Amino acid sequence: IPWKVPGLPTPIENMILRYVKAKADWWTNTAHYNRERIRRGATVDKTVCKKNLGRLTRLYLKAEQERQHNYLKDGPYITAEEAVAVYTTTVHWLESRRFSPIPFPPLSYKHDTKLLILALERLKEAYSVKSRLNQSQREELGLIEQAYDNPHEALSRIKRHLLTQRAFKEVGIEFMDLYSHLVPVYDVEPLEKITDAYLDQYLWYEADKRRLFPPWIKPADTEPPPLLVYKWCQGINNLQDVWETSEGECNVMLESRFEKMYEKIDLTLLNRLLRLIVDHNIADYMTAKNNVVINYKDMNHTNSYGIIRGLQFASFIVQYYGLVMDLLVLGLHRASEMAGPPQMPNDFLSFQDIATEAAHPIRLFCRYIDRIHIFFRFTADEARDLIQR
Amino acid sequence: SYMLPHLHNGWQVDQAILSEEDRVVVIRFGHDWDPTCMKMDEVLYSIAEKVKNFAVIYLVDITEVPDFNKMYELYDPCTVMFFFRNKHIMIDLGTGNNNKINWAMEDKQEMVDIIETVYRGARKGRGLVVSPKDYSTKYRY
Amino acid sequence: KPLPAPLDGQRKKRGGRRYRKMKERLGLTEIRKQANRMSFGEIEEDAYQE
Amino acid sequence: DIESSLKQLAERR
Amino acid sequence: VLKQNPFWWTHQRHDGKLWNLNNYRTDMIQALGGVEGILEHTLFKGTYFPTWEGLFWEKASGFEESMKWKKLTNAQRSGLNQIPNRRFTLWWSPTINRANVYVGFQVQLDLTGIFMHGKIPTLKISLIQIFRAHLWQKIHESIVMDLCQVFDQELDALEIETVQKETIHPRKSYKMNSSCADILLFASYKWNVSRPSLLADSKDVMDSTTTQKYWIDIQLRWGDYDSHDIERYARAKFLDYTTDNMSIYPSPTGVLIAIDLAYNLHSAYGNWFPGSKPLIQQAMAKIMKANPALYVLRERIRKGLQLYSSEPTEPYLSSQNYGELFSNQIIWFVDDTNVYRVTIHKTFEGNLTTKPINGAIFIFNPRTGQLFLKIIHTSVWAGQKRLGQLAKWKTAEEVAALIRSLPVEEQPKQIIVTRKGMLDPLEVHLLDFPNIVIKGSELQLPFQACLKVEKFGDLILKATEPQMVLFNLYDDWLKTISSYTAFSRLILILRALHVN
Amino acid sequence: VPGLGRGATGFDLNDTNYDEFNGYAGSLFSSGPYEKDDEEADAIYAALDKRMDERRKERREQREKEEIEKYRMERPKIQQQFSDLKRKLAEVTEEEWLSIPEVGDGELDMRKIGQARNTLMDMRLSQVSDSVSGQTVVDPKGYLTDLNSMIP
RNA sequence: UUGGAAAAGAUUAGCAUGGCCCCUGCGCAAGGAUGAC
RNA sequence: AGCUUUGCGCAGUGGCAGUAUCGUAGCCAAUGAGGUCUAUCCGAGGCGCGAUUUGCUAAUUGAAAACUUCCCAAUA
Repeated sequence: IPWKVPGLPTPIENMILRYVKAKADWWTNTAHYNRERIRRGATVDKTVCKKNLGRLTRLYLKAEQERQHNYLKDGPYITAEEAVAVYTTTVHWLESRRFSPIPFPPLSYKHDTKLLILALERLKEAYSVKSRLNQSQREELGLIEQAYDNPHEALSRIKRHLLTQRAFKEVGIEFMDLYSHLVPVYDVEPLEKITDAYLDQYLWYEADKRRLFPPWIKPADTEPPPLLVYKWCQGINNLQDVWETSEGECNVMLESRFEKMYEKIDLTLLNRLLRLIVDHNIADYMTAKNNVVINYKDMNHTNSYGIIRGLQFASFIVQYYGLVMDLLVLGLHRASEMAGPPQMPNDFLSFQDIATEAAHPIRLFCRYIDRIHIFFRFTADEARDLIQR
Repeated sequence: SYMLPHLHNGWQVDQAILSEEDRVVVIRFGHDWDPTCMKMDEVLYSIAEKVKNFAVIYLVDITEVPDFNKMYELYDPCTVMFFFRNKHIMIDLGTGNNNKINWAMEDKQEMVDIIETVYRGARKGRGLVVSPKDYSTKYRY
Repeated sequence: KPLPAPLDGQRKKRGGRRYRKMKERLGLTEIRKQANRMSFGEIEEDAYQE
Repeated sequence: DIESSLKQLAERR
Repeated sequence: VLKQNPFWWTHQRHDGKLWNLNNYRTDMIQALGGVEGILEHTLFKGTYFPTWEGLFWEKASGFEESMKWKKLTNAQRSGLNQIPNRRFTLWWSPTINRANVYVGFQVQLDLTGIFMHGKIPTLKISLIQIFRAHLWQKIHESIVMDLCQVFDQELDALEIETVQKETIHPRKSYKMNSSCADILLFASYKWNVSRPSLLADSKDVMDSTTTQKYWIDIQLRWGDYDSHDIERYARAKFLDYTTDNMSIYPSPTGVLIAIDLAYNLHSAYGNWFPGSKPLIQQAMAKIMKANPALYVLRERIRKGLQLYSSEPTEPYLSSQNYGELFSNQIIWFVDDTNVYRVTIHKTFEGNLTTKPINGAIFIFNPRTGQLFLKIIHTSVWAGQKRLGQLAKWKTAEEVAALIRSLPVEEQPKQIIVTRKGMLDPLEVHLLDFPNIVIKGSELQLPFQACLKVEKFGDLILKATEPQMVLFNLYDDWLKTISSYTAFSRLILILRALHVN
Repeated sequence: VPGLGRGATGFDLNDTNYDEFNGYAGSLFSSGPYEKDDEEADAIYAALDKRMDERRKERREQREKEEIEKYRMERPKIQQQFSDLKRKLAEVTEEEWLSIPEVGDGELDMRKIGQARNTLMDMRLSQVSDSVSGQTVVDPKGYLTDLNSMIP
């Protein structure tokens, strides 16, 4: 917030500005030192931890505001040609999969009541029985009870908000006090949160029905993470000659993550891509919800280049972005072979045929949430060619 | 800074202790040069406008008025002591004694809670107010 | 931003249709049973249900 | 008032 | 959400419980020494609770609500939150107050036998509050007086001349360094001084030693987990007091008793007088059963530890206790099950008439041949914006208020309720008036026949106002037939009315 | 007047004046009892000490002065920090030093290029998106109008 | 009638008062309708 | 002459009492605060503060829970 004292002497203003700059430098250095000590494992207290967390959150908010301002100044990082090529690839992938778009929720959806009840339950589970609840928390609980009282009216209000409310309120931002990797905690408005949760449940159900998310998208209810690791280990050895290095063959499993994948999500590209899958009105509503004014204490900044993880629709958005990224990385032919024919799709970490398993170096690939892992069994000639390249 | 007016004269400080009776009188015997007394003064300034309606905090310099450091034996660099209507209330910190705080309390909430508890104990007349804190340990981990 | 003085109530002399309505609506009487007992002999819930 | 005391404290530190 | 959930893998209600640690709890209970072994290190023995399965612990319910339904400051909230820590320390105090657990810092509680070998402020505060109002000296004096009275009740047959308590200082009932003699009872004869042995011993050995004056002493101890051996410690104390430098007892054949107040035990390993060892044993057993000061201390200790056994409930009135309700204790057979009086009448078309009827409650006293009907207007039960539990609570409150309207001299000593679940709200509403016992009556009497009467039923239908008008349940048997016969006749009449 | 008038009691040996090394501060010999013979003895002792301290005094002093000059490059006093501002700050006139209110009361268009780039990208994508096959659209006008077609 | 030793007032519940909404009797303003040989 | 309107204030009765009653002292406000009907129509409240104050009685805990002396001994 700018400090404007037009009634103050110019030398007084200069002295105040110099003192402010010195104090800001000292505070930044102290916060960096305290964060380093906390990450290393130094001995601190609750007051020191609280002060360091507050200073780090303020610094992160200022840095995010500066990054958003620079993104607006520098424009979209993604070039037009690259964006067009990515959109063409995604369109080709969707057409090959023949994914019917998920329409807007009809007036007489068969499972609308069930989805609304599930969303209300999933939102209520956060509000555990504590000593008390804030006024906003009390209003949220009251709105949840009212929705559980009149499901039809609540669904009508949700639909009206989805089709009309393209400009939401300010979403709060707080940072979880993780010692190593600080993470944000974004709280949406109560009615906005309810609408987002209903939209997310509907989109997840529609995607499951239409098979939008691919099998290699790892986090699912079918396989828990430890069982996912066990299945990956079991299927790695299931490939033909997965260990025979006698002929010089070498197998390389690359474990990588998409750095700043959540942060570097172009809102315009997200709107242009989600419209190919989600309903155009629903996609526009989700894209608009992705743009909000992040408010925290006396600091308020806008968002234009990063999807908010707090929104209930983040799961579908992040899944679609990860699917697009995987299609770019895995390639059209490899993804098609890994997902099998549309009529009889293949299971996870499985190829339609043994010949189709050795059709390319990429054999096994599990696109976790912002964490890739591809197992490549490069032949001797293929490894030599890749090394030469 | 140090907006709290330090009672330079020892007799002036004693009269100030006899001045207010319906609130809490806290005297900071720390010498203003040391950084620990600076942190104590900062903590007092944090609660300067909060506990004002229930307490009256004054600073003190043991070099200016030595009688307080020679009769009450306040040898700590910055010791916080209380006196309510000519009765030095004792805070049950658990540090062996209860005449002073002797610690640079950097938590404003802790100081506010201690002041409130001291006021409640003085109203109840308990010369040894049970401090709602585990001051016997460093309270850090 | 003043701080409320450390003062409490003086004494209790009223009750019933004058102060009982607030204690029945706002501070409504809970179950007060089947939620405060522990049954130190047996174990109702699981070992780590919490 | 407080200016003199502040200056005195500053001059010794 | 700003709360870190360790169960990020799967949900219990979506994937299912992935573990079952109940066997772990059972194994941890058994491997600690079983329930008895676990409680041995705890203060459950001192609570004198002989039911290791019936006792219930008040989880966060020791106070009213620990002032949670209030607007106290942060310091009061912190104190309330730290209050359970004091209770937890007190529960496991014997396992923690042992001199072999902490360093040697033996400190004895003022005017008490609690020798806290250490400095635990929570447990120290709990022990001080447990012994509030000078309990130790009073308990010792009460034990001495009870022993003297028990002896003097039949002292003449036991060859006792004169029993009088010596001049013992108040500080001689808590200082272990210097002891004295509690009872100085003469025997009027050359009482052969038996060998000083444990009362638990069944050996009848008496050395060639005789005297006239025989002394008896009593000591108070708060044994720890390791100091609970009352017999051996008492024998050692008696041996040390025999050759004590300052405990100058008058009779060298002066027995001494010990009380393990912490572990609820008593022993005596002194010179058991011929024929007095069974007397001392019986006196000690009767005291430990019903010692007044010890009972008060045990009650205070149970209250402090947030432990309270489930008190027995009023028994049901079976076919054998059917006539037991006609005694001088006034019984009002409350049966307001039919209070849900409404008219669900199928209208010709469109809907059904949803018109509630004016209800009522039934209060009749077969023990006195009375009948009082309190009618509940349909307006009170309609449009109040509440569920049926609020209506039941209102009915119970109305019953309690009608009981309060009746004089205390005419308050029903028993309140038989036909509704099973109405006993708890009845007790809660009128806990300030506990002179009425809410006894169960499983066999529900046909008291609803009043609602079908030509006069009573028509009045109940149209009684739009709450009326406490009385009536005579018996037609003429109140002044003509026996009260039990009157109740039988009323039951027969009601059964006939309900039959057809 | 002493502090006894307040009726208060207990519950230069200060801890600041004390230390582990060299014990407490101050001189055990009071500065009072001096004289002309004391002046002569002190002068002789100080002359002897200065003579016995001049072995490496010149080189040590020069090196220390050079080190202080070097440290002046990276060790600005808090006072020095605001010294330049405080020097010019005195130029504020009395009216300027009294009107200070209480604290209780061509050009670069950076966003222009970003907006242009975003518009171009959106136009290119829509041109690409115009080639889509079966992208659906639910008209908000119809849905909102037919929303009340099943209301109570 | 005679005679010897000598919590710094708290917890819990109802009842009326009290607060407002209705009426009544009282007192009266400005009026409103009427009887006046 | 009898009655009565806005009803007022007194006294009695009935009911309500956390959303409510009121000050509202901060602010707008008879010189219009507010809008899906009524939009050339309607015309006086709303945002935030704080409580629901006066007494009596029983009980309850405690050794004592309070209103002008007391435990004692052969008699009178």
